[PDB]
Amino acid sequence: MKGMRSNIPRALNAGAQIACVDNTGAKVVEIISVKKYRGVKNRMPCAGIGDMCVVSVKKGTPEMRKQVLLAVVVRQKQEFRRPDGLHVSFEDNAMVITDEEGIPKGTDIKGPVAREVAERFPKIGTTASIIV
Amino acid sequence: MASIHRPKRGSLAFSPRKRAKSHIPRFRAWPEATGEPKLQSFAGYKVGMTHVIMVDDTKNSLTQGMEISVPVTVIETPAIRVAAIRAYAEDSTGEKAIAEVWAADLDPELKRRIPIPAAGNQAEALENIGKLIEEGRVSDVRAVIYTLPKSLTGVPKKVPDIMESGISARDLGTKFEYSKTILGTLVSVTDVFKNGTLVDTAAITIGKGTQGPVKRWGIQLMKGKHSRQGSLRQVGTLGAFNPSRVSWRVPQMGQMGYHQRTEFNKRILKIGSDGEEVTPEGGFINYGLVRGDYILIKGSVPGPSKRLIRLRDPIRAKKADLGEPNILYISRESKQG
Amino acid sequence: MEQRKCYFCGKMLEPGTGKLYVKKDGSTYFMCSSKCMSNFALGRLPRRTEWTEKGKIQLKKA
RNA sequence: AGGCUAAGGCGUGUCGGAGUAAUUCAGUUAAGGGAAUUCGGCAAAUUAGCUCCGUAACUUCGGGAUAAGGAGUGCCUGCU
RNA sequence: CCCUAACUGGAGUCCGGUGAAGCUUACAUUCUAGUGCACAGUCUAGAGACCUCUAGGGGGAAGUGAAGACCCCGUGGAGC
RNA sequence: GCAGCUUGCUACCUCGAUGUCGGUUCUUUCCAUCCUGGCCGUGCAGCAGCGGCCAAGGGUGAGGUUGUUCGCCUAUUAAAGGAGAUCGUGAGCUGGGUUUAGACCGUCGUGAGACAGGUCGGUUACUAUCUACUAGAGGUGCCCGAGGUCUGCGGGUAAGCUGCUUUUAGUACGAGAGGAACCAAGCAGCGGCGCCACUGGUGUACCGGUUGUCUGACAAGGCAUCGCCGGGCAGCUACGCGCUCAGGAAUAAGAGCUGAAUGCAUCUAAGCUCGAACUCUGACCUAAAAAGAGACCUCUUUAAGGAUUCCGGUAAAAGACCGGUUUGAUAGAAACGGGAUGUAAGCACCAAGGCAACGAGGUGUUCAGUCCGCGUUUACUAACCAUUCGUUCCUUUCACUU
Ligand SMILES: [K+]
Ligand SMILES: [Mg+2]
Ligand SMILES: [Mg+2]
Ligand SMILES: [Mg+2]
Ligand SMILES: [Zn+2]
Repeated sequence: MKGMRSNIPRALNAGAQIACVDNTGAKVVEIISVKKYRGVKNRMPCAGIGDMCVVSVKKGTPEMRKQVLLAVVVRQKQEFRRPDGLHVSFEDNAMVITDEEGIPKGTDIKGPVAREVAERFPKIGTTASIIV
Repeated sequence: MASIHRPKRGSLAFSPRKRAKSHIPRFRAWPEATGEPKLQSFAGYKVGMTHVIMVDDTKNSLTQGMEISVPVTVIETPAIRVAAIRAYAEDSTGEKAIAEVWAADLDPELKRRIPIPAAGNQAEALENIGKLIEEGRVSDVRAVIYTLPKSLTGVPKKVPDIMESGISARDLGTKFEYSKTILGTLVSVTDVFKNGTLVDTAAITIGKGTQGPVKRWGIQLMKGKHSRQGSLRQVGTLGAFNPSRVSWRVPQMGQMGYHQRTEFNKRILKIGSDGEEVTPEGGFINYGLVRGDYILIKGSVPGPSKRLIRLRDPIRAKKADLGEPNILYISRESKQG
Repeated sequence: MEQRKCYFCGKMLEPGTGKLYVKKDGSTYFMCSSKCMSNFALGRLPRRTEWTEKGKIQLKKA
């Protein structure tokens, strides 16, 4: 994918149950794997902001639940540094359901998204109310 | 058996991992001349790290044009003295030292390292080297230099460090003429390196003493129930049944750090003369304050503070003319905060 | 170079250092150090803490 | 009970020095994730006293039951 | 666990004192291959190897501990 | 036919024991190659396949069931190859399975008991002599004596490997649908090396709050895991940060040139040009113990210089290493700078109330008090006083001296 200007620690590993913060009907999704991630022996798949993950809808509507979907993490509590040396951290982890291309399935995103995902996925940027 | 694969633990490219035989890094290769004559190496002393805010001038970079915070290593670079000219003869068995002329006047603290060469043969020694060059017995010339750490205060030593440096020139006669120009003089780091260029740094790394395989080679710990069965920071196996031996490639405890290492393509971000420009409030921790002229190297450099860092022009650099960096802010805040 | 003020102690963030903390409601808080971030996370208010500029302002109200 | 102290008994659950590696026995803490570890949550962590509210399926009607799930709690002043 | 880090006390490490035991026909600085009762540090042909000491985890010595408790055999037993 | 990685056959070794299966950890090898590199064919338009050749440098992962091996399944992935190493690896681990004694179910047996079914439970010994390896020292050999700087016989390396996106380009190709490649850029995964400005952790220095109790109270302290809780400098560390190219040579498969045998033709028989993530070189680490045991220079032969003692730390398990030593900032004190914590005690005023005595607490004095395993200034104390080697020792086997 296109590079971001910031360095993002891959804070979430497989099995992490992340709040889904769009209006698709998925409340909590669990990371199964991370797209474009080859690991090493014994290392769990790791995802930070801007990464696309295959997820399983753990909570939400019955239609959404138990479905394997794609989601993009837009918030993470683990601190990451912007190019000018400032470290940024959110209060919680958040993701939004998307397709392969990065287009959100929902229409509004409650909460702030990281600017890095807003640039790597412009549609997530336009869909979000505020970009921090 | 169906096997899970893992890259080998650590690198065998730095074996045996023993203590460096000197406190000075020795350069095994010298790059090719690409201009006017000059020394190919310089030696300073590592002070510490700070960071600068500079405009990203790196071509094709995503953050180009905007302000970025760049960690830098400050290295004090007092003028070195060109102590001697050494001529080499190449044969089938490699280079051999054939001639040496020492400068007539040398620093008194040089006696702490060696008995001082007298002010004897310099004209006749130089004419001997000239004759050897004319008769084809000389393949190249090197300059013997030493540092003068007495002007520094964070480095406690007064005894100089002596090393050979290459001279970059298009021809051997040009090298000899330039070396005779610089013999016995004090060369500044601006006479070797220019701001914004890449250099290679060599130093003896931080010594950690005897370390186990977990820290020395990065082997895995014992996991789960195995973590508390009595071998937690130990290698799982020393070998197979056959061959009946422990391979040298099996990770084992031993000396860690205090090795010679060369880093490549470390950019000089500023050549300074006023040490107040970079010294933080309260001084550098355990060092003090920079007094003479210094150099800012982007990123990290091998070695702790007060180690001699040898700088040579890059041997495997890729990028072309980088430019002069636009340092907007040098952080002088307390490193002790 | 963006000039940023620590939300807790009121000190100006030195460039190339410090943290930005973002809450779920989009509220952003600059922290100069880990100490200010810790005191913010403890629930302490700056006006009740004497060593901060807001604590000094509240005390100087008298 | 546990903790802190008397009296009484001791510094003899009879080697000392030194303070510098790996490793190891036993502990403290640990970002983000939270069983992905493992045969298996083994080990560790969580909860925890008391008061009040409230307490399911099922039941041999005895119970389940401290089920679950919630709230309070210190000090000072004056009292019933 | 990802993936380990720092720290605490006891060992270890180094010093003084005290002071055992267990493997041992001999020699012995090995490595490769072959050979050989077909699983060799000692044989054969090569390859290496200056000696002594310290620390270290256990590759090998088919390491040490125990006249295999599995199998068979014995015109051997015992109990049932 | 090959292999010996399945299962048999056999009984040569081992019954005065060579510790079982599977996993885990770590190292290595094979190639019959899963990916990555190079090729050839195609019933190869492109995309993508199918088949084959070279190639073992790197990679080949994460999960659910099951003790499993094997296999099934899931989602990633360039791909998630297979096999050998006493079915590598228990003086490394584990103990799920099998393989003791207990017990249950089914079956068998009159029975004791049995089962190549199933089930629940079931002790994992040892202080390392030799050898091997990983690191660290002391010697002797080489050698004017010493020191310094080099060289490089050699040893080692994966020091990088591999994806995504942008561009080429919606272009070549194709009726359309679809859809490449050279060059170029950035980013990422894994690996490697280093570093601590930043951020995170720790931080039993330190600062504060507070519980129980003891020292009569206040103040100051002890103990309870550092009592607990909050914060945290230095240091260490990763979850943080920096760097991590080629180019050239010679080749494999293969593609060609010239070219005869064989008038022609022929990549081949000589000869020649190209041609891979292989090999070599180049980087990088190490390397005079390279027995051909090195080169050069300087200093000095009762010296040069080394060690010990001394004050230390860029070093450190012991050794070693690197420094300073009055012609001195090496360590410490003092003060100051720079930091940590959070505003000390006493005093005054207020304090819900109480007739009063008292009164948790608030405010001011007061960014105070306390503290700093950082720096600076500063010889104030301590780096003083020595000793020892550089001579075989006694001797007049003397180059000397009572
Ligand atoms: K293998
Ligand atoms: Mg002791
Ligand atoms: Mg018979
Ligand atoms: Mg073994
Ligand atoms: Zn602040």
